[PDB]
Amino acid sequence: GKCRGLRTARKLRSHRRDQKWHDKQYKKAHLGTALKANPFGGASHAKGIVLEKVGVEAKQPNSAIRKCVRVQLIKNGKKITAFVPNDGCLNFIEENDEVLVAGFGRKGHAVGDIPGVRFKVVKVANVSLLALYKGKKERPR
Amino acid sequence: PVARSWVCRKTYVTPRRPFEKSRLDQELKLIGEYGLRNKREVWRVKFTLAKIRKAARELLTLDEKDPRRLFEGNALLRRLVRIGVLDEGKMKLDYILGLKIEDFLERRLQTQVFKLGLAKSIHHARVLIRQRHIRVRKQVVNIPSFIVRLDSQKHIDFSLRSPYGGGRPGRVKRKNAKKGQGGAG
Amino acid sequence: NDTVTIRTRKFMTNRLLQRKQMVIDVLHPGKATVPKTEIREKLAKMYKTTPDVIFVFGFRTHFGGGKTTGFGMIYDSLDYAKKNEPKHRLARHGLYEKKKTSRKQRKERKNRMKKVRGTAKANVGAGKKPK
Amino acid sequence: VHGSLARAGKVRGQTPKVAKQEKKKKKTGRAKRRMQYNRRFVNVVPTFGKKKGPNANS
Amino acid sequence: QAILAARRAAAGEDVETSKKWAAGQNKQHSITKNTAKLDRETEELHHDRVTLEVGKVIQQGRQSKGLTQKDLATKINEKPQVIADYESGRAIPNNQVLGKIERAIGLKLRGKDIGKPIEKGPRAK
RNA sequence: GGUGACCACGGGUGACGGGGAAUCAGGGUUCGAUUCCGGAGAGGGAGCCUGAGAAACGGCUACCACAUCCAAGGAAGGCAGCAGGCGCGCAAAUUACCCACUCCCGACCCGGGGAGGUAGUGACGAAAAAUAACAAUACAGGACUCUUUCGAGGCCCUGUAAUUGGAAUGAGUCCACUUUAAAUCCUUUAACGAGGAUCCAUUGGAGGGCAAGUCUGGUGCCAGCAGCCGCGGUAAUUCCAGCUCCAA
Ligand SMILES: [Mg+2]
Ligand SMILES: [Mg+2]
Ligand SMILES: [Mg+2]
Ligand SMILES: [Mg+2]
Ligand SMILES: [Mg+2]
Ligand SMILES: [Mg+2]
Repeated sequence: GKCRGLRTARKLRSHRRDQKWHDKQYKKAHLGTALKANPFGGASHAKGIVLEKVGVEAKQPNSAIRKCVRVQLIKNGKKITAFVPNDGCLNFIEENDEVLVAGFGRKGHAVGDIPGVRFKVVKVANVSLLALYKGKKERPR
Repeated sequence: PVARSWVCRKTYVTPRRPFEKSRLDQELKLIGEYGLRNKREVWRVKFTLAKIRKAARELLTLDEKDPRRLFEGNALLRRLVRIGVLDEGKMKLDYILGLKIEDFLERRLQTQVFKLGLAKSIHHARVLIRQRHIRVRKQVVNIPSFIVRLDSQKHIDFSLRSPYGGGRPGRVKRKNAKKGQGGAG
Repeated sequence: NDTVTIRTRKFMTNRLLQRKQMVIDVLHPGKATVPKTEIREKLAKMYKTTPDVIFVFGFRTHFGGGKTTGFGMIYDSLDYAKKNEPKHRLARHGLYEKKKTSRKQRKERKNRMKKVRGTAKANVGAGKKPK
Repeated sequence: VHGSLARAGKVRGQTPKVAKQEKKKKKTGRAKRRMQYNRRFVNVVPTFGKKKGPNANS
Repeated sequence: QAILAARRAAAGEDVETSKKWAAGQNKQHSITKNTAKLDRETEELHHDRVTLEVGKVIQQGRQSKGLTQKDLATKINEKPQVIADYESGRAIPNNQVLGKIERAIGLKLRGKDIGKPIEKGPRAK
C-alpha cells in the first residue's frame, strides 16, 4: 500500500517528486535538454532565410506532395523544414527570403499526413503570407 | 515611479462549453426580448449574479450569530432591495439563491423606460437612451445598462434639451422648417 | 445672464490666508460653459467686493450640461493676494509678468557657466556671445 | 527534386473568376441580433420540413 | 401582425417564446409537398407534373437574356438537368425552384399568371 | 575537533527574496525581472580620499576590455538614469513641455529637481459603448390558415421594402468656453452634419466532436484541406470559388 503516518511528509514528498519525473509532460518541461534540442529554443516564432523549396510526399491513406521549404534560422542557425500552408503560396515566395516560421500546432510534433515536419511558414518578407493569398497587400516589387 | 492605479478586472465570464444548442437559444431568448447588443452583456449580468450568489453561499455556510454573517447579511440584502431585484418584505438570504437572471435586466434603464411606456418598442427604448433624451432625477444619462435603484424609479423623464421635454426641436425639424420657409411665403 | 445663477457651498473663512475658501456651482441650462470672467463680478456683486481680487478655476461641467462646479477664491486686497497666491493664475489675467526662456536654454546656459570658472566677467559673458 | 512542384496553385488558376455582386448591407450590432431572433423564435408557419432551416428549403 | 402589437402590449406579464422548426440549419431545396398528408393519403397516385406552356416561358426567358441551359442553372444553383426537365415538361414542379427561375428570368412563371412582362415590377416597382 | 541518509558536501537553476499574479469545489499547480519593502550593481575586478553616512562610480587611483580628440607632445571616458541611436532578437514608445501638483534638496517663502507631472507613440490589457429607430404603408408570392374559390389573420418568405416620411441623433467639420504651468482630451455649447442614413464590421467556419449546406460551378489521390478522426482519381456534405447560414 502507501504510508499514511502523520510524521511521514518526508517520505511522501520525496516519493511524489521522484515519480513526478516519470511522465512525458513534466520531464520535457524540466529536464532542459528538450529546450536545447528545440530549434526555437522556447520561442513561439523564429525568423529564417529560405534555402530550398522542397516537396515531401504524404502518408499512405493520402497521396500528394507537400510543398515545404528548408530554412536556416537567424539565431543558432540550424536548418529545419517548414510546410507552407496555402494553395499558391509557393509562387509567392522565392529563394533566400526572410520568413517567420512558427510551430505547426501540436507542440513540436508532425501534423497529419506530413511526415516529420513540425513548422508552418508565415510572414515571408515582412509583408504577411496571408495578405498575399487574399491579395490584401502585394509584393514589395 | 508612477502615480496610476492599474486596478481593473473582467466584469464578464466566457461559458465553458461553446456551441451548445440549449445555451445558445436560451441566451438568444434573453437578448431578443431585452434588446441587448451582444451576449457579452448577458454574460456580464450572469457574472454579477454569480458573485452575489457566491457571497451569499459563503454567508450561509458561515454559522449563525457570527457578527460578520449578520452585518453582511443585512448589507447584501439591504442593497438588493435598493436595486429592487428583491422584495422589501423578504429578509431571508436564501431567496437570493432562488433569484434568477432575467429580473436583473428588469432593473436596467433600457427596459425600465419601456415598461414605464415613455419609450415604446424596447429596441427604440435603448437608442433614445443613447440619444440622450432620457433624464434621471436631475441628470441626463446615456447608458443602456444603467441599473435604477428603487429610490429613483419614478424620476425617469425626458430631458429638457431633448425635443420631447423642453423645446429646441431636433435638426431634422429645423432643416424641413427652413426648406419649407424658403419654398413658401 | 437671463437664466444663469451662482450658488456657493463649503464656504469657510481663514485669515491665515486672508481670504474665504469656497466652491461655486453654476446652473446654465441652455448655455455653454460660462467663461470665468463674467463669473468674477457675479460673485463680486453679491459679495460686495472688488471684482478684481477674484480668483476662480477648476470649472468642469457635469454630464448633460447645466450644473458646472469649480473653485473660487476671494481676497481682501490685491496686496495680500499677491503675497500669498500661485503666480500662474496671476498670469491668466495678467498681473504677474511671465516671459522667460524655456528650461532647455536655461540648462544649456547653466551648464555653460558651470564650465567657465571664477571670472565674473566670463560667467556673465557666457550668455553674451554664447547666446 | 522531381520538379513536380510546378503544379503549385493549379486549382486556383483553373477556378473561373466570378465576382461578389452588389448585395444589401446587412444590419450589425444589436440590429443584427434583432432580425435573426425574430426570424427563428416567434414564427408559426403551418407546413412540414423535418425541422428545416430559417432559410427553409426542405 | 395582429398579436405582435398585442405582444408589446403585454409588457407587464405573460408572453411565450416557442422557438420554431427554424433557428439555424440550411437545406437548399424546398420540398413543397407536405409529406405529412403524403404519408396519410392513400387514394391519390398522380402528380400534376409541369405544364408545357410554362416551359415555353422559360424558353423565351433565357433566349431573351442570352443564357443557355448550362448558364442559367449556375444562376439558380441547381443541376442543368432540372432546367431541361422544366423546359421539356416532366420536372415535377417545385415552388421555390420555379421562383428562383422566376427571379433570374425577367418573366414570371410563378403563380397564376403564366407570364408577366416583368417579375413583380421593373426594378421591383 | 565541526557537519552528514532528518541528504552534509558538490553541481545545476532559463533562481534576486518577499508583499503578491494566474487558475479556482476542497486540495492544489504554475508565475512573481516589473512601480511596495529588503538586497546587489553601475563594462569586469581591485584600492582609496572626503564625509555622520561610500569601499560611491552623473568621486578619485591602478590593471583588463572597449573606445574619443590630437599639431603624435599629450588629454579625456563609463546612458543596468531621462530621452535617443546601433546591435540582438518573435518581441517592446518621443533625442517633447513643465516644476503647476506629489514630495526632495539648500543658507532658503524666493533657486533647482529627465524624481515626478503633462502631452505624444501605444487593438499589452481592462470599463463603458455607435453601425438605426418609429409608425403607417398597405400590397403581393406561398402547402398559407379559418367557410369549399370569393372575405379575413391564428402565419412564412422576400420584395414598392418606396414619394415612405418626417421625427431623433451621434462620427466628423467646428463658435466660444472650459481645462491646464501653458496646452491637449473629456464634459458644456452655437453653425453645419444621414435614407443604399455608400457615414458600408470583421474574423473563422458550415461531415463529427462542434452551431451551421446530402446548394451549385470548377478540380480529379492533382492541387489542396484537415488540431484529431478523416476528405480529394469525374456525381467532393471537407479543396478552389459564387449564394445561403453558424459563431463571437
Ligand atoms: Mg520575476
Ligand atoms: Mg526598489
Ligand atoms: Mg556603490
Ligand atoms: Mg566601486
Ligand atoms: Mg457603422
Ligand atoms: Mg457553407
